[PDB]
Amino acid sequence: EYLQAMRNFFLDTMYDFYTSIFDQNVSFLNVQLQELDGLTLSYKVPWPVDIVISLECQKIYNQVFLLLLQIKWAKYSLDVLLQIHRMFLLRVKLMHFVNSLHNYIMTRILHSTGLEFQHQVEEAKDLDQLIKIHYRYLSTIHDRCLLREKVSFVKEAIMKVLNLALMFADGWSIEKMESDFKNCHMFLVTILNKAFPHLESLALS
Amino acid sequence: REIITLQLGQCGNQIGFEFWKQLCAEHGISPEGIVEEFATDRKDVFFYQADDEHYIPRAVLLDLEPRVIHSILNSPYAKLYNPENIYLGNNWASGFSQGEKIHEDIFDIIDREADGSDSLEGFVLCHSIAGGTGSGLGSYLLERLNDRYPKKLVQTYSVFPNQDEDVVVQPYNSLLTLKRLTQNADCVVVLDNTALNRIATDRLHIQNPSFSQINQLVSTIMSASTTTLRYPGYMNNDLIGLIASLIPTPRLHFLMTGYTPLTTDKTTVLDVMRRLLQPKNVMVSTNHCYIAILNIIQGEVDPTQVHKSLQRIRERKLANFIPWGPASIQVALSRKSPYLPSAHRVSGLMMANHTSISSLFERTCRQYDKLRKREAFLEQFRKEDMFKDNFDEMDTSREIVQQLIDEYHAATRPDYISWG
Amino acid sequence: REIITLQLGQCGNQIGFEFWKQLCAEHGISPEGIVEEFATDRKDVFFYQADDEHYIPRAVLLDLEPRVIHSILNSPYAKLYNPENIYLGNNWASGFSQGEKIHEDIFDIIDREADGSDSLEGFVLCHSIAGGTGSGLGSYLLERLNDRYPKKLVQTYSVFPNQDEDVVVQPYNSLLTLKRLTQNADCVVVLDNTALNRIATDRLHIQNPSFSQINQLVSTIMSASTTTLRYPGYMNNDLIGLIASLIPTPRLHFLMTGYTPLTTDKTTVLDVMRRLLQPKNVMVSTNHCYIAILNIIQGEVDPTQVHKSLQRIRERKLANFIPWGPASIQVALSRKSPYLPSAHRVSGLMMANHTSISSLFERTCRQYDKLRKREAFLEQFRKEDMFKDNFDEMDTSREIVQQLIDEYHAATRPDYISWG
Repeated sequence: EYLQAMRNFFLDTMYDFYTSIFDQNVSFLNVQLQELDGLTLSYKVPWPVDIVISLECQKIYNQVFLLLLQIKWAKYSLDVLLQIHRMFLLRVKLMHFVNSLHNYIMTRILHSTGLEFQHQVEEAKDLDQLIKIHYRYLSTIHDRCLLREKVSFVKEAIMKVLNLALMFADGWSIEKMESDFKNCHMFLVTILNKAFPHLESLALS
Repeated sequence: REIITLQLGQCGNQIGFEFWKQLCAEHGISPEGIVEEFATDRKDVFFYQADDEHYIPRAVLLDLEPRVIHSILNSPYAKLYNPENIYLGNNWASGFSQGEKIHEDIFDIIDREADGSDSLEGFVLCHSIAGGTGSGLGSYLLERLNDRYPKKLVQTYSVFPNQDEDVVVQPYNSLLTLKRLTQNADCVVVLDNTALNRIATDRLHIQNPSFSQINQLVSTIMSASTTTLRYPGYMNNDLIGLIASLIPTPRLHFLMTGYTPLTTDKTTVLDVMRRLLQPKNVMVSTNHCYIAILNIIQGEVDPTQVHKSLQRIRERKLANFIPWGPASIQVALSRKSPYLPSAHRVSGLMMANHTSISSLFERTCRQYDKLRKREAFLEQFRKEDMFKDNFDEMDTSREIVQQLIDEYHAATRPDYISWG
Repeated sequence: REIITLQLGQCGNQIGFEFWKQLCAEHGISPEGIVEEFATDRKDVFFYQADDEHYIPRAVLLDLEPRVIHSILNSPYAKLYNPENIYLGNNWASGFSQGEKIHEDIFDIIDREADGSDSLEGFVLCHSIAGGTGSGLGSYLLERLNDRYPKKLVQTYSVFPNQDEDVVVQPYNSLLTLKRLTQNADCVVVLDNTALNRIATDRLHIQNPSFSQINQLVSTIMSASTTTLRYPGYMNNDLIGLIASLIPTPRLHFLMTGYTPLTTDKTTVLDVMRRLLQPKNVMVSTNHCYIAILNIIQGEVDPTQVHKSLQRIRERKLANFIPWGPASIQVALSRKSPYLPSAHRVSGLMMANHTSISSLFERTCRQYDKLRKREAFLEQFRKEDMFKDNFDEMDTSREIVQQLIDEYHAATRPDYISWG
């Protein structure tokens, strides 16, 4: 139940938590939770649960929570509407991709491993192997989500394609966005072809 | 986020009452509102947390010359809702003129229900085009929602009048209301009388009581589309983020709605996706192809099958789309509701934008033009005369839907730097 | 690969319906299409993998002035197929003129079924020559398939009108359709009314209801010829590679078809090969010899007997052929179908090109010429006049079949650097 709540706090209430951030005091947002990069926050973990839950645990989840907030940030900024026609193309050239990225982050990483890990810890009968499967879940999400290395040629592309949505949201000139976009898209698909062994599922998108 | 159903039209009030009894059976609640002993999950999308854990549904009942409220009054659903939300013709113009004079108190009703909710994000409409009382009053309500709330959503779950050429006044009303739905509504889920009636004649053995089973079909469709909002998943559970992926083309916001069980009385996700892309399983009626596809699968699902199904669906070229961007078919997962009284919990839904609906729209673009040339079916009603002296609003609606047709055909092209 | 049956003619529609109920009994399927609990093997040669494991048969029904569709309508085989594939005279020329005006929508039907399949390789025809509605419309359909699809196969399982000299208009129609089958079809499996009728009178005690047992015989022949395609073996399971060995002479593509059980109610492969080369077991009606022979044996077979049988068959000179190449008798093995409702699972088939069929063709080459000299049996129909004013198309067909006769007689020679 703590594991379900932990993936509920890092990665309902979170969209309210971010619509506060959309336009600050970060302890106010903690109380709002209790009912593009940067920023840290902590919450206390009780001791008999904190001896089977790691400390490196919190860091690894805080990284992907910031990533999910950036994903929803670009998805919300890129919808700003409810030559004059040209702006429309710079929606869908962008609106799909940060969304297709959302198909790879959610299902392929945060839904397969996240669902199997909760099932794995329920069947453990020993105290050591529950910690070991937790650490091997942390390492395999450290490999699936790229936090390690080659993250100055891959993760910066992921950041800057969300930055393009911010630049379109301000602009609501247009022709100077797609030249950057196709360039970083070509770099991304030439790197993510097989060069961890599951990144080809986004290179076809 | 939280959306409030505005029911209008005779079939609109029927699907509203059917939707509330469907949600009463779906959730673990009494017909007074009290929590049961078999019901934490969220019950805050359509229900206010009232007094004794009374999950009172937030709704607006609008009509003219009341008929169905008597059936509400002698039922236990006058003890579930109505703390005061129930408000008491045959043409678009008569309904427009009748809604003009009482716009103040119906806008006060909208303000009262907006103050009643805790997080207003959109106004969802359970409406029937040319239902009688719904025509005209619904379009004027859409104009009022567009003028007063540009910052909120307008969602329209609606059926559109197609009889395959019955009533000779409904193409004018449907084309005018369609122009109002393009300019004054934010998303339209389109349904048809012939498509639902044909599938009802296929899966059952009826032909005359079409309304009572169309109520069941539309209620199941609406519950399936709001399943991920009512019961917590973790993808795009606000209405804004959910419809954000659903509309690829900003003027073409009419969405296909399929449903893999036509009757709910094993299967893999590959087979129901192959089923679900076929138009025979869709309840919606040359080069036609989608622009962007999304499907939602809820049931006893294995997620690696969602992987392999998406792989094989996009590679075998059954997702048919030639866009001006990269816009594609999308998978989405949902949790099936705990304590459904329904069995066979595997169910699928698709929300996709297809250009083939333009052809159905072209039938309406034929019909009004045909009925403008014969000139015995505009009927020369005086309310239509005081609505517009030149009768150029119908020509404006025809121009808007002609732009819509050209925008569908331009979205088939890899260029949208030019539409007609 | 995958082939789609185009049934045309009265007996053609009869053998099509008989073939589909034969395949329904053969496979473990319901008369709705649902998989059974006694049915991995391949079911993709004639059946699309539709919605609920519904193996829907891919078929085209064509005729004129419908008769048999009523028998389809009051049966459970209007619930197995027909999602919309059923399309609704007495002479070749009337059928040709009737097919000329509606060539567009029947070509649209062919395009729709070609888009329905997943791997188009050939169009198989279940047809009857001079069946009434089949004559003329079938030849025009063959011309359309040759013009529109030169890259795909045209297979014709057909019976040919022989009454041993009944109807006085059928030799003209059969000779014209035979010329169309030479120029516009890729392979012809020839059957005869007298051969099937004589074997039916031999193995049974009937003479008047010939049609209903000819349906059974042709269905068993067609199922035996497609057994290795429907049920996976590992030799030449595409139609192209299977018929590649079957045709030795590129103009002589008429194949003998024998079947060692005449009635299906122990034996070695040597004995059924000695049986199978005899023309009395073949359902097809001077120096005559084969050009190339192939036989397919399916049952409880020992493969070393296939060895010793092939050795003794070719050495004892019962495979009779004088070719201009080395073309020979060929053995082939197949797996008998799991869950046949039929008992006595040992069955044999032969597909060989023999010059003796030329003599039967010569009878038609007599008959038209005889009926051209008496001149009371061309009948002077006006549709024949508007088909061709000079009536030289019949002379062209006679020239083509005369070249066919000379090519059979040149293929008997060790030289095919000269035919007449």
